[PDB]
Amino acid sequence: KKKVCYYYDGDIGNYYYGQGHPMKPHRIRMTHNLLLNYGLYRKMEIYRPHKATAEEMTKYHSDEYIKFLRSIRPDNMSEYSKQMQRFNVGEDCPVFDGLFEFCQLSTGGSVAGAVKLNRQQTDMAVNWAGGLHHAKKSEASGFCYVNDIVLAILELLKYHQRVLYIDIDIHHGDGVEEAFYTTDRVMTVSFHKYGEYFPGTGDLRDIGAGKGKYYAVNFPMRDGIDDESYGQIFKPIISKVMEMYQPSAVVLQCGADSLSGDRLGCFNLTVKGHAKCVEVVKTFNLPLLMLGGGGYTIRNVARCWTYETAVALDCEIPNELPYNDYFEYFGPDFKLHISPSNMTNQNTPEYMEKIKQRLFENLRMLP
Amino acid sequence: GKKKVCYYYDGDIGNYYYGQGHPMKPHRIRMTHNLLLNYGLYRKMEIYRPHKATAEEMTKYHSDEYIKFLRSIRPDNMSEYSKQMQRFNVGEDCPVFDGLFEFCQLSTGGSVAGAVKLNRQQTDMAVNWAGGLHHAKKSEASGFCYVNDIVLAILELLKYHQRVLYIDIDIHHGDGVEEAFYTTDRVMTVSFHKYGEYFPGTGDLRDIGAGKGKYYAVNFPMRDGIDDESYGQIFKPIISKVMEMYQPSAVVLQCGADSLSGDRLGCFNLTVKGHAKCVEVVKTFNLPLLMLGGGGYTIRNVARCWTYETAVALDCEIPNELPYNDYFEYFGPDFKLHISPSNMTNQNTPEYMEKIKQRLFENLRMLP
Amino acid sequence: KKKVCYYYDGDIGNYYYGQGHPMKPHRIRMTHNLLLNYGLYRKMEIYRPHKATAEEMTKYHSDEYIKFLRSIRPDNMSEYSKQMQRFNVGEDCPVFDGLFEFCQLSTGGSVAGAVKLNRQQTDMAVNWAGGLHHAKKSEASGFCYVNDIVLAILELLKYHQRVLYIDIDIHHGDGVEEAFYTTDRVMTVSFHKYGEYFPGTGDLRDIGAGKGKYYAVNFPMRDGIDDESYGQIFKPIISKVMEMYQPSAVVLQCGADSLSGDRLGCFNLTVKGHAKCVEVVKTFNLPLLMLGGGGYTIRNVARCWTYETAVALDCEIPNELPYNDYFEYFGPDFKLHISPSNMTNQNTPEYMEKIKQRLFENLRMLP
Ligand SMILES: [Ca+2]
Ligand SMILES: [Ca+2]
Ligand SMILES: [Ca+2]
Ligand SMILES: [Ca+2]
Ligand SMILES: [Ca+2]
Ligand SMILES: [Ca+2]
Ligand SMILES: [Zn+2]
Ligand SMILES: [Zn+2]
Ligand SMILES: [Zn+2]
Repeated sequence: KKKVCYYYDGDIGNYYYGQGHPMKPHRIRMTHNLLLNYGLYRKMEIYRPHKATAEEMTKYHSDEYIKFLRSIRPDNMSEYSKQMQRFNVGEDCPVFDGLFEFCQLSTGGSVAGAVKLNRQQTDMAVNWAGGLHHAKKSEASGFCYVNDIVLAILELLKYHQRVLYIDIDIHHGDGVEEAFYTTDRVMTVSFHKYGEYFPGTGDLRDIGAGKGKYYAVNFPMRDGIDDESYGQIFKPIISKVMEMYQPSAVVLQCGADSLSGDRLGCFNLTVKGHAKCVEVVKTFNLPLLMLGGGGYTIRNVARCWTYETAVALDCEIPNELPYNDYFEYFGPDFKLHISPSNMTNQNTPEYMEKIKQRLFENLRMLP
Repeated sequence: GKKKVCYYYDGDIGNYYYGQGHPMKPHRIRMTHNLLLNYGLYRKMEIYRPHKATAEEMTKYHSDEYIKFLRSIRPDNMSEYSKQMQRFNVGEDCPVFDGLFEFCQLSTGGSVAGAVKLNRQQTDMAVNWAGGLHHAKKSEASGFCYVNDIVLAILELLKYHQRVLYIDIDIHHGDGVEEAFYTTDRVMTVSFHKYGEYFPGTGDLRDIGAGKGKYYAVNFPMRDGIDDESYGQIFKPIISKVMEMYQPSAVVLQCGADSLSGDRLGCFNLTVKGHAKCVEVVKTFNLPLLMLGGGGYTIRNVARCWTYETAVALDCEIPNELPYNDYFEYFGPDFKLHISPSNMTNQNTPEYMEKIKQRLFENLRMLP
Repeated sequence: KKKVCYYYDGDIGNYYYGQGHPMKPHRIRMTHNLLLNYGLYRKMEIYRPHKATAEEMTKYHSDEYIKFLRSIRPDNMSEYSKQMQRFNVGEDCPVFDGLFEFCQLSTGGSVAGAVKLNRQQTDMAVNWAGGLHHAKKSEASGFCYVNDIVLAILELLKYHQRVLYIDIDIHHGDGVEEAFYTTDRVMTVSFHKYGEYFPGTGDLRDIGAGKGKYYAVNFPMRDGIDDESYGQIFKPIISKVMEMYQPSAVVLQCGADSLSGDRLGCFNLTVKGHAKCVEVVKTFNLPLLMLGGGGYTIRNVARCWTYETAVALDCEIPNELPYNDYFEYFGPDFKLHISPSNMTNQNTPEYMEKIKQRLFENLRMLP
């Protein structure tokens, strides 16, 4: 069947955002340990990504911002207060030990993955430490400092005329959208919570500009969407995008903060419902880069990305979790799949149908 | 909802003549007025005649020596003032004409009277199309402008308002206003203008203010041929962010019509609807607003533009079919209010516009 | 630090070859404006070239040809139809307004630079308006009218016994190679596309004649050479030449039509890979005259010669372009450095090594 390359650096789990910060890079090491215990390592090639250089990052980001990220340290923040304000670093995007190397490792895997797809050495590349969709050319945002997605897409664009980016993180992928907002060579499609919610962008009316008009697609949702409502909008929209846009490569950001029970998210998807998106994208048989993203209930991120790796591999894995280094975290059930909550779905059928119809109208405006 | 609008007009303004072949025609203000009367917009607004601003008023900004020269110089005594004419940059672009000082007094009186009415909360909006003379400097004429009514009106506003936002959509850089306020944070100046080998030569986006004023000057340099779509996609986002970060309590909008398609001196491609979208954007913030004229050299389009911007200020839909008026033949061959863009190339790519916007947003982050 | 002087005349960008003609002197004005906005003027001496006189030009070119260039105008062309034919002016080398002054300004910067180098007033001289390597003794060729390189080298040869000429334009530098083909006082080294390509000369087997046998070196290449491949043969070739020939002055023609994406060329070098050539030549610490040459995607010509000027000054400059008078021409990315394309490199590793080995054989035949 299909070949799968997978990127993991065993140091990624050691980076620490600071006491009380919801972002926990350990979740990637948990993910990896669970998947190795299911035996999915016998079925894919595992590579340690090279660290992305600062020069590689300045393909998109400004030199002064990258020089700042490379220079700032917890003990020198006082000498950089004007730069912190300029680049939005210090609060929600804190300065921690090893910040710059954390950026190099996350970016390294995404770019390596793109390179391996360009060379046709693989069908699918996976980098769960990637997916940092909020970072901007000269600004950190939303816990993200360097936009690994944009840099991987710039690499795909050397060999692919049209690239399709799909984003199922609960948040609008605003950094990626902004990077490509005036081009038709990248189509961005984001499903997200919208309305008094971070980052504030991703309105139905934001459809791109210039040559990029109609090549940005946003599906704004309210709280509580569930597996059935979501899957009934995802498949028809992505089907129509594939038909109208005909991309030659696809990048899928699989942020797990859209899962029921997420610490910061308000959606009601299960692991099966989230992974249904992966299965759908796979049926189009295009070179695929699968990336991580948000996810704050870390036992549920590990289950989500494990199951999505198995989907990538076309492997049915048992519901009963194998023994692993983090086994106790998954109690008291020790199952792979999760139950939705009883939260109210605030997306009415009329609302969902009205949005879908507008997006179909916009997709009909493509060449 | 709908605002009180006070409108300033002196029926004498149209008689001032810059001289043979000079492209500034104050007659365009009389055309604008006549067109708006004929659409019936006078029923909806209060029409006031500006006072003649005095030397006391003008020297709140300009030098006593400059304003004394302006009060003294005449076509008949020019030959005695050859030296001073050089010093104050009067005599070529900024000619000596009969009634020069009175034209300055009338232009200025409407802007300053409007600022007073706003300060007193007697109106939500004040309009002076004879104003907007943004190039004049503290001791020098420039770019057809002699007295900076804008700087004087902003000084009047600053008596009651801690922060004033100035927005300039004339095709030229609003350099006299920027220079006056370059070292203060109490006026933020935002100019969109053609930049590169074009008058007055200033307004690089790297000019951002200085001292307490650093970050409170915003310049958006553009190339030839900009059109409604391109302009409208950067103006609303920049103005929204400026409003968010600076939180002004009054606004002054210079609406120079030399940014329209077909302008004799300008090289942009905006329609009357594209230019007026700026007024509509600024209005949505519901702040006391002084709307001023500025350049504009194809006079039939100037009258169209300012008539429509008045109707916008009034929330009043006017028909595209122009009513009969005293200047009706100047609006041929179509006799419509709206204009079409030309086929000129837009040298401002959508990437260039987003890139400049992104660079100015980085500077707006530096506001406290 | 080695001293750099740089020549530019502000009128150069106004000369126009005519509608549809690919050579655009405006590229020189774009280059100048980018390096002014990078701040590099602070670090070099900038001079306006003199207009070279007919006396200077006839140090090489025939009196009759220079007299014709001085005379010919769009409004008297009808009267000169036979001379146009004889001197090959009027087609790919059009008659245009101010032709002769264009020639004078380009030549004046190269000869003036060589005079500064001979007087030991500078270590490096740069003239991006120069590098017109196809012009012949009595005829125009390849958009070139007056061979400023040959005249500069004749200036250098007043003070220097041996001068090395290196040419990294994609075309063989035939006018220079021909001028010196029978002398050992100039060694000419050209790397160029060869095989049914302009100007048709520059075979590996063309090695000089008479006293100049072995003092012409040609490295013929195929489409798609990349930075990796070019740099692996340029350094060893140039090092061996320097060891065996021991020049006391170097002239480097930096034609940018060897860059990826050129409108007329077929190579895949980036600005970094092209500028590595300048870095290598600089390590020998010889008086160096750096000249322009072809280049037809003018945004990338401006990037390349700006970055090469920075290299001459030993100054790294940021990838983020500064605002400048032509900033819109550098979209969509507004970065200094460019990416290679996915074009196939037709130069195999074995081909490169085999040709390298053949040239190393010829080089071993020097004293
Ligand atoms: Ca999303
Ligand atoms: Ca797009
Ligand atoms: Ca302006
Ligand atoms: Ca200011
Ligand atoms: Ca060559
Ligand atoms: Ca020789
Ligand atoms: Zn998220
Ligand atoms: Zn103007
Ligand atoms: Zn060439």
